[PDB]
Amino acid sequence: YLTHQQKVLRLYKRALRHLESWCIHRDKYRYFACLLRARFDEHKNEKDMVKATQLLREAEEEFWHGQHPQPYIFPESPGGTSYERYECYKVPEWCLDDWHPSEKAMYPDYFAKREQWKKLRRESWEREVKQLQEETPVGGPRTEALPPARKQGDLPPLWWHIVTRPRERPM
Amino acid sequence: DKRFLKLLRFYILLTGIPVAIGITLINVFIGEAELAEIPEGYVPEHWEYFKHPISRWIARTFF
Amino acid sequence: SKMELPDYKQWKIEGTPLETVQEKLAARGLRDPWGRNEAWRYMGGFANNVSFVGALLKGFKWGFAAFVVAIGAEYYLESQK
Amino acid sequence: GGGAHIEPRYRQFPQLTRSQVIQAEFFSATMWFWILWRFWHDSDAVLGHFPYPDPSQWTDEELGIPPDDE
Amino acid sequence: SFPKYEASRLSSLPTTLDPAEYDISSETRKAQAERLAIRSRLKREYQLQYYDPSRRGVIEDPALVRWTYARSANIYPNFRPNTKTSLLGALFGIGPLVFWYYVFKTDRDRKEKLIQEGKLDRTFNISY
Amino acid sequence: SDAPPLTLEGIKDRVLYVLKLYDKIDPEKLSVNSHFMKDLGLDSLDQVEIIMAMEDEFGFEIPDIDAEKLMCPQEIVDYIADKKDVYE
Amino acid sequence: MLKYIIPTIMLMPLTWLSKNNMIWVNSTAHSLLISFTSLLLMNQFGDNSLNFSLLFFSDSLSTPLLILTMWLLPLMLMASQHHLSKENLTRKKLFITMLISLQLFLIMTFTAMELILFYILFEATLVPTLIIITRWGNQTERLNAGLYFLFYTLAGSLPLLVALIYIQNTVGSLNFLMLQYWVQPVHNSWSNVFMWLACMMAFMVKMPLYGLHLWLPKAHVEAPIAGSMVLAAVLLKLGGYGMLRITLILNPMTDFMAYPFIMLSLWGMIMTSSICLRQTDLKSLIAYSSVSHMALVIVAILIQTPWSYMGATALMIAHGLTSSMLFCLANSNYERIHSRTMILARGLQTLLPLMATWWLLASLTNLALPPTINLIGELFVVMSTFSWSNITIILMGVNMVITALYSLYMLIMTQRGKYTYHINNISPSFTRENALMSLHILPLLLLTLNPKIILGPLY
Amino acid sequence: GAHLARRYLGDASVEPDPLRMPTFPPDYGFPERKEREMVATQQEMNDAQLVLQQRDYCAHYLIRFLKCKRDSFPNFLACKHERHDWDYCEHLDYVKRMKEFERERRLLQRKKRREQREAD
Amino acid sequence: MNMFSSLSLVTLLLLTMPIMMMSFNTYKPSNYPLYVKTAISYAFITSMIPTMMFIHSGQELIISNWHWLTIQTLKLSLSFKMDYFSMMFIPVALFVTWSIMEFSMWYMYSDPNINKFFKYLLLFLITMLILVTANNLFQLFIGWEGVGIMSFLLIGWWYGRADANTAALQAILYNRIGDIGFILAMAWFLTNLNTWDLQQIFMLNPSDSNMPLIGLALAATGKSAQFGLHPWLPSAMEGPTPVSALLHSSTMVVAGIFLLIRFYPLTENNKYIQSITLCLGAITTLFTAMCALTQNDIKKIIAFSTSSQLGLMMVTIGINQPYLAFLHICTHAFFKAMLFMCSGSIIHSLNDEQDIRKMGGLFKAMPFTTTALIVGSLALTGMPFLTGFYSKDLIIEAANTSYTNAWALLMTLIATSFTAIYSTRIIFFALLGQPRFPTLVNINENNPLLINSIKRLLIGSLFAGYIISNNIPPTTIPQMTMPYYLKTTALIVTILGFILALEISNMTKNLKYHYPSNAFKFSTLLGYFPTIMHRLAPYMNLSMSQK
Ligand SMILES: C[C@H](CCC(=O)O)[C@H]1CC[C@H]2[C@@H]3[C@H](O)C[C@@H]4C[C@H](O)CC[C@]4(C)[C@H]3C[C@H](O)[C@]12C
Ligand SMILES: *C(=O)CCCCCCCCCCCCC
Repeated sequence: YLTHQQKVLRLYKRALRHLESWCIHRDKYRYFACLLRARFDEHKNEKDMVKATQLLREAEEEFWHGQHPQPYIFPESPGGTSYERYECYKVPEWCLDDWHPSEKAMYPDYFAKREQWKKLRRESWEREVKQLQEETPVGGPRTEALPPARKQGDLPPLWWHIVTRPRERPM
Repeated sequence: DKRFLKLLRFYILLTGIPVAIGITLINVFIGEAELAEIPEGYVPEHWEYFKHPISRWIARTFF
Repeated sequence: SKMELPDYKQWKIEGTPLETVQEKLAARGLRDPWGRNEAWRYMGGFANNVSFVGALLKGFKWGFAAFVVAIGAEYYLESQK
Repeated sequence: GGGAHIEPRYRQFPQLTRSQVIQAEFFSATMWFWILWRFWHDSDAVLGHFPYPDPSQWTDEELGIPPDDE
Repeated sequence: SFPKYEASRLSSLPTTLDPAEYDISSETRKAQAERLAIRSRLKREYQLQYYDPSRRGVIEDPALVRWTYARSANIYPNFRPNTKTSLLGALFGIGPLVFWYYVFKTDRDRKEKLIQEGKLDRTFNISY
Repeated sequence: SDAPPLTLEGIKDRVLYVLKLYDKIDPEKLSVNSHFMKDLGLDSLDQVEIIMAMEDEFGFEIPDIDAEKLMCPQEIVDYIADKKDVYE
Repeated sequence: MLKYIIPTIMLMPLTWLSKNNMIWVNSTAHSLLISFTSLLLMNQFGDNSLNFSLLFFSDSLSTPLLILTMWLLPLMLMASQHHLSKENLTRKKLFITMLISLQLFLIMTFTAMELILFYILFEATLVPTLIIITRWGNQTERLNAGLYFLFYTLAGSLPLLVALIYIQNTVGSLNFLMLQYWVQPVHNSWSNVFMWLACMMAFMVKMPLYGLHLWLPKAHVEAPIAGSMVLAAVLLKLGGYGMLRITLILNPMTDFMAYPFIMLSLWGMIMTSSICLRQTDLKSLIAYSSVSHMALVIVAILIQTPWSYMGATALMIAHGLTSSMLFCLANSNYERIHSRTMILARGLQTLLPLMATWWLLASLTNLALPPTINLIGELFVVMSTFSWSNITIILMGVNMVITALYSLYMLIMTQRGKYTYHINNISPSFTRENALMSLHILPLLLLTLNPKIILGPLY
Repeated sequence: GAHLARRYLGDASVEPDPLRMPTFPPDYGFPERKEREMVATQQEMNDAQLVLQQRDYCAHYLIRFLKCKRDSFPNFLACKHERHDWDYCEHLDYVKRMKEFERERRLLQRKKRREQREAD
Repeated sequence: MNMFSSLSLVTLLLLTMPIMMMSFNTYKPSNYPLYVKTAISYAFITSMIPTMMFIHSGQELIISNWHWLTIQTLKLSLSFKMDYFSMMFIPVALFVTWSIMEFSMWYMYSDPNINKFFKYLLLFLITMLILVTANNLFQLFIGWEGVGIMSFLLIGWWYGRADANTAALQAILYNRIGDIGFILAMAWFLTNLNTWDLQQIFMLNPSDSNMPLIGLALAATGKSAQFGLHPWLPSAMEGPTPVSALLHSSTMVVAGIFLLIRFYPLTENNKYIQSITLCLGAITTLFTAMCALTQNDIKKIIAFSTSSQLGLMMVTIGINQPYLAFLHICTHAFFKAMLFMCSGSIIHSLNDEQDIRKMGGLFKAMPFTTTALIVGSLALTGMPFLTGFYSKDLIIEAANTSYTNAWALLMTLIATSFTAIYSTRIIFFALLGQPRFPTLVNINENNPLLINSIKRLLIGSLFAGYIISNNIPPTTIPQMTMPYYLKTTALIVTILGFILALEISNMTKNLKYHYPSNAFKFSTLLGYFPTIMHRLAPYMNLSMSQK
């Protein structure tokens, strides 16, 4: 799915990066980038769906033998230098329970508020069940999108871990 | 996880420490025998063919 | 902390090759939409940079000046025995 | 961490200090110091230890080689 | 020019060259939507347990069990006199064994006679 | 690496200052919450270029799906603030 | 040898007469205590073994296996009590009693001076195991694997009974000491070829042998942790004991009958190692891994070289310590996720720091890291094959590689990874769990300090 | 390799085979060859603790190099001159090695002309 | 004597005392990271006292300080071989380690397990030193595995990163394969010979030692990352830079060649080993550079840049140069490890950026970093009188002036110029050109600790390599006589690499579109050896396992 219209973009941005690494130099990059965008603007006004459908086959058949021998990839993104390098240090939140008493005695204040954080993780849970049963089509929910809370004091269902998910840098 | 090493550390040392001390104390004052020839008519014990005291003693008591 | 951000018209293409793309773009009948975006890669204190020849010859002026003195000192320290 | 003794900039030359720049030239200048300060007295190393004779400049007599008739 | 890559077991095709996905008709729209809703329902069904404070344990995945269950295939399938795989499959497990039978045996038979005639070196050999 | 801190107030202009060098926008008309398509009279293809600049500006890739919807500077700030978990 | 038999028996009243809540402690305290006296059995002599009476005796080879068995009973109890806490009082005494008897048969087995008596105890040793595996099994899938144990009796025990009897009538006695002096040259005949199969096929299945191993992977998949430990730590080692002793009288016939056995292992080692990389279970992966190491021993015994026997002794020891620890280590996770699947839980180093230290520790010596005894024996045997045949190094090299490949994989798959998000009962390591592993790893290294105690009798 | 090139690309026989070299009689018209002495006898080489490859005719100079070196400790720039005595003496041997070859090279080349006319 | 031997053994035991303080006690936390470094600092001094005595006396001492085991007619001990290599290779390793020691005390400030980090850094050092000092194959084998295992954890420090898990096992897979020859060698010396003590092995002077040496050839194939078992060495650059600096640049990678040198008396007569080893380096020494001409990863490029140096070392042994090759070990380690640390400086100021194309404008924005980058490169490229040139000019002597294969000398110089080629491609992006890093500037290296680390490791290459030459006593007949071009062919082709790459580098400035080329990808994609042999071979072993 996703339509070919959006499929145009998926080569617009990606093709630049391989071109970007090829360009290397800054003045080259912008100039060559203008060369590529100029080619896009050759057919950007083309509104023929058959041709626009047919004006994408060669582009993908054209880019394959132009793809970078060692394409650049951003650090934090998949395959990058910092690709999950710190996942070994990130710690689950739910393990807070098994903390030894004496250990917990160091942070009396922080744990006090958590009990309220979990409090609305429990009391709000029940109505959160019904909160989806009016936006619940028969035959299984059509999509995985979720609604907000249509009242005050509650929160959108299915939220606990993401809100409590650890931070980017444990240390 | 830290506590476990408390027991492992101490318990081995509970009698581990005297073990070296007991050996060292004997070595300094009792030390080790020296090989001697067999005067005719002297047949030793079974445990009188060893040098180290603990090795010597272990023979007589147990083996 | 406060990180005073300077003026946004400082970045410009005048006198730098960024506009040379613009000059050649007239024959191409377009313009770079981000002309002022990457002016820093040649502005802000990066105008002059020693090339490959200069890199190897980094600081050799002082060593070169001191090198002649050192070699001569051998004659100074050897002529008198 | 002495209170952010370096204040980072945005699209700018680094906020460096002279002290770091000082010692850079010493060794960088001294880099060629040893290269040439020994080239003068180690001149052979970069320009051969001893000349290599060209073989064609030899003779039968020096090699004691009887000529064809001999 | 740009000779299209030969699809291989160890090289999946690029996503933007398969002719199937360029056109997305009902024959593809119908299938795509059904999987998402089916996948969504699983997420919804799993979403309750994941975000329910009550649970203290490990979800008993039904997919995992079957995957593990199918691995331990012992006698239930397969037929004894199925010539397609029994004869050839049995070879992969009894074929190479005999090959080693002669490999080592030949050397030892070869080796023994040399010792009986001294045609092999052992002068400084003890560990045996 | 000592400390590369991040602050929402400091980041505020980092997203907006990216727009301050655009050649298709009047800087003064632009606002913190201005929708790009309507308030700024821009297009998705034009919007693509702005999203890219953030990756060179800050150094972290952006998913194709979520890049599109970031039509508001606050949302772009939210994406940067929320992804790195910056709250102050 | 009575000084260890009766006190072993005395645990039975202690297991029974004791109070309600001191059932575990009392046996644990003395069981550990008895092993201390077990160390006395290391009074070997250079030329002669130790002959107490006509009913028991322990040579240099026997003792190290004896120490492991006695040393292993208390460790089996430690792991047991967690899963048995829910069981009613009477049954726990029942289960505990079987172990005491199981140790009793074992200690008497390896020390037996008369082969038939060894044969008798050999059969007895199985009975406690079957109850433990069956009565407190971990599954209810009714595999109907009886044919394998029926096959064992048909192709194993029962033939052995006749051959043992035949030898006594012909030679005139089955006392191993007598056999040392009345052993006769077994010339070549079809009858002897049949006699030879009677003396060895019985022990081959228990090792086990490649092809005949189908029971072991399914035996551990169901046996509880208490049952599993003795099986791989002791029961597998019974065959080598008898095979080493019994082979005293099969020469020269063994000079050619060994080849089909040797080829089964030489190639069997690689096959098992590869499949482990495909296995989908922590215990089953260990199962075939167990077959791997045991395959090396079979080759050592058959060739009967002075180095083979030395290396074989440690391989049984190190493997017994190794696998036993691995089961306990693997069964540590079972105490949380109640599963054998290896991929259900991952990245446990994020939540069980000291647990991973054992995992890395145990895995290191599993692949025969130097200078540990895991490698002293395994490396001892590899050299011996060279004199028997130079080509063998190819398979040993491949086996060590793959054995090094999967051993680290299991560690990699579980500890070195990302935590399972949904799992929410990864409690901190308990004192009992960590203590159990420590008792395993530590002595395993210590013996590396002094190798002269598990070098076998040839040393 | 001019010598490598000329041998095979040229006639192979003329050039003596480097491995079998020398291959012709020592007295092939070469009279009254003075012997090559050895200053350091078997005893001195043995006590010198030198690699056999490090031992040769010129090695009798090589002994002088280290003798100063051992006493030179801790400094190292005290025995420089003595080294050239052995190295230059080594330098002469390399030329000799080159000169030794030619007497084998000349005979093969000269002998070709003699045999060419013996059957032309 | 007594003083010489006694003070020598302190280093191995002294280095281990901090380790014994990690498993016991809790007296002083937060100070161990400095504790270890000072021990090496102290250890270096005790590693220099043997240096003085050894040079003056040349006292190669084999000390058997235990009776561990005894089989029939065998005996194993925890002995050490105090000889030339240990006395001369230990000081360098500590010197490099001492530099790296303080380098890591700063870079890894982001790791709560920094104390664990040092719990293993000191472990590897111990094993490596025991390896070189080992008098017997077994004890030598132990170190052969300790480096193998200590690498496993250090390679995979961040166990989360799939690259670490895959790469760490990739190397372990290869590292184990090399041991097959090692275990084979012990068997042969146990069957044909009867012991694993080098005293008996050399004295008996085996007459047919093809098989034992063949195992040695394999040993270095994977452990030192020679071609055929090379790919893992670059794979180590998926983890910490300091970890790569010592293990895979100066200490572990030297294992493969070391064994051949340690068996010099046997290796001489059999030329069958020499040819394949000579050819093995030949294929590798260029295959590394040939691949490295267009690679685009700062850390991996350095790995390849290191690979070629290692690949050539085999050729140096392949030409029967026992003690001359040894020098290349120490000489290369200094700067290359410094380059790792220098690459650390780049990555530091870059805030986790490593693409070579995302670097530039660092001549004055990174003054100190720029300072030592050229020396290592120039020393690496063979600048006269520098640490790397001595071996480069000396080593090429015999190979080009002694019996050698025709094709062996072919790739010998083709890649030699390539050695400098990537250096210019590196210093160009690294230092030449205006900055190309992301918009925000995180550049700051006013860190005194690192300057101490750079200071210590900047000096050695400039001067220490020069100093090391003087003291070492004669052991060979140097080939001081040779044709001038052969003596200067390195002095001729050396400048070509800089210029030829400079010819390649500068023409790419022009605003002209690019064109794909197969060879541009064959070398860039690592010759397809990893891209292929690390898919099917795992598939063969695993996909076929179930049947
Ligand atoms: C005996 C002494 C305890 C002194 C005390 O009461 O703190 C022990 C405990 C802590 C140890 C010290 C700490 O480990 C670190 C100290 C500072 C440097 O790291 C060098 C070693 C150093 C000097 C150590 C020397 C010695 O081992 C110490 C000093
Ligand atoms: C081969 O290894 C070197 C190639 C050059 C051969 C030299 C040919 C021209 C000069 C020959 C006469 C002078 C002697 C060097």
